[PDB]
Amino acid sequence: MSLQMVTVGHNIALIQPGFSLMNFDGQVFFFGQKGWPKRSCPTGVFHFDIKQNHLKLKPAIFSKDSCYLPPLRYPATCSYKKHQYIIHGGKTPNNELSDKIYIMSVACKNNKKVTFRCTEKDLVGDVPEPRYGHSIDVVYSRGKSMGVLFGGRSYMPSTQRTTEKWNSVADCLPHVFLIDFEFGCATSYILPELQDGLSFHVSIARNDTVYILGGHSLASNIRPANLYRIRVDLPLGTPAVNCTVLPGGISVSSAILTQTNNDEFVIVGGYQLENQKRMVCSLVSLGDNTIEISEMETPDWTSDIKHSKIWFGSNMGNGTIFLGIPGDNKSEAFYFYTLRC
DNA sequence: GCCTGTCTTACACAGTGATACAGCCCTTAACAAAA
Repeated sequence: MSLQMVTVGHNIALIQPGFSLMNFDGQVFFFGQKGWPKRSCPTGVFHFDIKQNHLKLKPAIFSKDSCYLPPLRYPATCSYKKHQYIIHGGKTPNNELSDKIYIMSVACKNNKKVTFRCTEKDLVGDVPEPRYGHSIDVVYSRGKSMGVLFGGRSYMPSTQRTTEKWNSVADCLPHVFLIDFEFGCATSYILPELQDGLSFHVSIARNDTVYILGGHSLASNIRPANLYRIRVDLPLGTPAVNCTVLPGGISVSSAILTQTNNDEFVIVGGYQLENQKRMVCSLVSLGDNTIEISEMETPDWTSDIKHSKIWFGSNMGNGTIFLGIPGDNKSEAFYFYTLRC
């Protein structure tokens, strides 16, 4: 794992905590810019290309049949296999939470210049309340595909919300949501094993299962060291969901996850306590019914990283993470690194 | 047939202690109006 500093072009201000990166056919893209999109890039979607440790953000265009989704911070994202990206929830530049779900796909790649399709999917049934900091992944069971959504935070319900605490947030009830994108429907499942709310956790999806790692629970103000396996079977039109607690769970919120090889993932970064950062790294190796979490060699962090109180980042896709920390003195607002695996 | 920060001074005015100017109630006698 080699750490490398990155320089940024004129529009560095766009990058903020809560941003996301999506990878299409090796090409990386950036979404969730700070502020509302400007004339320079009306979509809020950017080619995110790092050449010789220099990062350029170049505006990307939408197809004629696209939505223009608002920039979203801490939305739930996953990748769907004809490869597309699912974005659900998040905070908008006006601090509202969206209940909408957007789908990003490549509409046209002409002479290495990508046009995107952003389509909004209506959701009916048990729609999950607007959220941020929650997970969504795709499971495959019995030749059928289903979305699994869990966790996050939201504002108080319209009945109890008051202007003195107008921005107060609470964890959502820990109901797993099965989401059929084909029909646009959502079903909620209460499980006894998920008693507490959880947000900013990590989710790993393999076949018919999603594992839930770390995260932070507001009510207890704990980052629990639990690992949850959630299995989904889809026999015809009657889905079934079952959860199992598995000991050996890491305790981490806001960690970043990257795939280094099939059935092996690396977990880097995050927070172990409010004032402490998780400097260690984990390797997760997947079996068809087993999951293994092993400590790995901690990278050669610089002193700036070691002493930073906050860091934020995203997975670039090619086993490489894009990281960031703030700096004061004279000078830059943010300093960015790329950690390879 | 551009966008959009950064940079640079123009510009007005704030607000200092000093200073110039106007307005203050009188000061001589006498009538006298209200009470």
